[PDB]
Amino acid sequence: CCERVVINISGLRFETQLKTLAQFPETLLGDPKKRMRYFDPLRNEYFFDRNRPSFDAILYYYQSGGRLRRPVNVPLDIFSEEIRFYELGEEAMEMFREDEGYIKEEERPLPENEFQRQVWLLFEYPESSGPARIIAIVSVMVILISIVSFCLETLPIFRDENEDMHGGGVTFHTYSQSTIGYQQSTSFTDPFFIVETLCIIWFSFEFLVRFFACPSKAGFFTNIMNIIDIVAIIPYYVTIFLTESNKSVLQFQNVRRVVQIFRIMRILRIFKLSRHSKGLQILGQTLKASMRELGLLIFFLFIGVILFSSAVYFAEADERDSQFPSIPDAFWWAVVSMTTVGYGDMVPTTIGGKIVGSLCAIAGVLTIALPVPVIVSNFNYFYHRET
Amino acid sequence: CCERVVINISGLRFETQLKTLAQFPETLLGDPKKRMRYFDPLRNEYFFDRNRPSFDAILYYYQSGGRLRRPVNVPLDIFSEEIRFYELGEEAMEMFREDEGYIKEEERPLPENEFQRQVWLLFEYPESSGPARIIAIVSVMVILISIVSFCLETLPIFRDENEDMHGGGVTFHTYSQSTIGYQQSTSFTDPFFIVETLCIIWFSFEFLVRFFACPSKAGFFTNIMNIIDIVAIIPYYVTIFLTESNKSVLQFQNVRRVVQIFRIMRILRIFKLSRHSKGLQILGQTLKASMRELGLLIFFLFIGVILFSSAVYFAEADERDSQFPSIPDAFWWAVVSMTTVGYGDMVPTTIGGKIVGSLCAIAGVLTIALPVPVIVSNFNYFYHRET
Repeated sequence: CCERVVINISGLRFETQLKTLAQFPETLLGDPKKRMRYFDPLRNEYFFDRNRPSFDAILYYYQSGGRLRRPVNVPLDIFSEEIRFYELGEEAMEMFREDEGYIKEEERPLPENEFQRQVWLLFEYPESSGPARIIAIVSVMVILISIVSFCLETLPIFRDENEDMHGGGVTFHTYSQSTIGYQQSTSFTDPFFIVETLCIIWFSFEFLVRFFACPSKAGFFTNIMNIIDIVAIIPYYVTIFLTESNKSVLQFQNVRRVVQIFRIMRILRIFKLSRHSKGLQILGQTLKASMRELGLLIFFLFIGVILFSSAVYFAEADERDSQFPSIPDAFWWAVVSMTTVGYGDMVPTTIGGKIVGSLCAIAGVLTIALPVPVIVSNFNYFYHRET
Repeated sequence: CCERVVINISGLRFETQLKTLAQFPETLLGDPKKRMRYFDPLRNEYFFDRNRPSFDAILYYYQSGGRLRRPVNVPLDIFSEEIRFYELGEEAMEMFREDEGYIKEEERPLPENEFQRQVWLLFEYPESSGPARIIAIVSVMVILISIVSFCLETLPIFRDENEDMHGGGVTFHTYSQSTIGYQQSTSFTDPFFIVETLCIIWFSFEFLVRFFACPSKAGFFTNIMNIIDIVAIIPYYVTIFLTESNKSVLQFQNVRRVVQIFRIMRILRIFKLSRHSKGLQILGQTLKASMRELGLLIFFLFIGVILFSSAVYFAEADERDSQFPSIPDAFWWAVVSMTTVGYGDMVPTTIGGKIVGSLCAIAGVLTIALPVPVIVSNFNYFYHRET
């Protein structure tokens, strides 16, 4: 109880009470059978020829009762080899790394089929083999092929080479060539409509095979990089069900631009690269670690837009020739001028509207730049977090 | 082994076993004949009246077995004079500076001719003499003279004062005055064609003399600042061989704009200043230390371009009067608006196309600024790395 224990770490003395070290009986300093081999009987002390600045954090682990932390001048490779010597446990080591942030609990469980397991690693880890890389090399090239095929449909070398090459009317079958961007047929004479179709065969045979061989079946749809897989393949099928099921009149009066919405939503197939790029996931995590502080930006900009769109609207009010007809006209202008893009479509003209307009140039710097280095410090942190 | 050795560094006492210090027998603490003169027999210790915080890193060099590192509070001038006292070797000093980054292995071997050596330093080091500066003073001025001569060819005080001063047709001899920018002749009445020719005589007599006096002959073309030398002088010769060898008809149908490509590639003669500016090489190294992290920028922008070019194309779709004819038209617009240059050539007009268009102004800040301070921290690091 009152017995004081002198621990000598390479010439540095650390006297402690015996009931402090005996608080933790399974460590090297808590078990008397373990620390028996370090006792110097001529000096009545425990001599450890070990690192010197590491032990003040090891000593205060016992005094505070379990609160250890790394000293500022002791690196992570030196100090982690001291926790393993002093035997502070597998339990107080995990509390140490989480404070540190060296928290990598990734353990890929296989599907357990032993070929359902074996084929799973062929489609989850490119690093297992040469051909494991090849699928990743394929599927990265796959997405690009769809994109160029998607973008070229819009080109007026080819959308002017449509079924309505002159553009006079609108047919129910020409709705696909003008608002779905390809001509669906069992003959499939549309070349892009083939090339569009080819990639979807790859994506499902990625996905469905990845669905049947997943270990976790229920939490499959909480993983975000599986959601993008699903949203990719759908407007393909929405294209076909409009063609296959519908043999009727007056469908455009129900939903026609709703179809044109879907022709956009194809565009988020580009996010499928997230499974392959390490760097794109770091953006995916930086935003995941900034969803409140990003909201500082938008809300500070929403303040900035309204305050100056109005204030320029009334200094540009008394014109018959004003470039600013309303205030939600001037929401376009403010974001052209707080973000300092600056177009020239509409610019203030009056003497007051310039004085208002010039404050808004400064204030957009003072609105973007407040929560930007909040973000970029996270991104820099999440980038090198692999090291 | 069991024996303990007390080392006293200006009143601070470090105790270590004798078999720890005897692990490294050629140092001052490992050789008993060297440390004999520091022994205090009345206290049974080795007394060193030396720096106090330096020795904890010197002591842990012996305990860890060769892992030394500088303490955070001990400067580089103080701590490097302690490694020389404690005699940790020429071998563990080099491992120290590389961790430190004080790695300057530059040793210019001469060409060994003793005048082939001596003239080599006249064209590799401006600091050997006054005239050694003068060649650098000349050649820096040389490059500028070529550039002004290159730019003034394009001027419509002079390209409108061409052989086709009215511009009616195209001759085989007037192709040089209109697509090579000078009139080649043995008379050489074109003044620029002289001035162009004059600089190339300097560049080769730089380069070829630098080629014959190089010590390293095989690795001459791995050094990047020799490649720029080569690519400079070539379209000069491509000009002449087109004039000298060709006496025939119908050569423009084979390659004519390929000649016009070459008239550009003259422009990278400006990189020849890299041999002279210290600062331009720091750019050359910062990019050399960022070729993956720069690829974070382009790939994050390539994502940003495609996503918003499409999303504005469909919100600006249902106009007959739309400024956005296709999506690869709108790649031009996105980079005008993610980089916040902002031109006015084409701007969205619809209510949806502005709401799409205004997100892309914010998101270009959130795409450039993520890997920019990655780069600029390197450039700041490589700038002061000379100190």
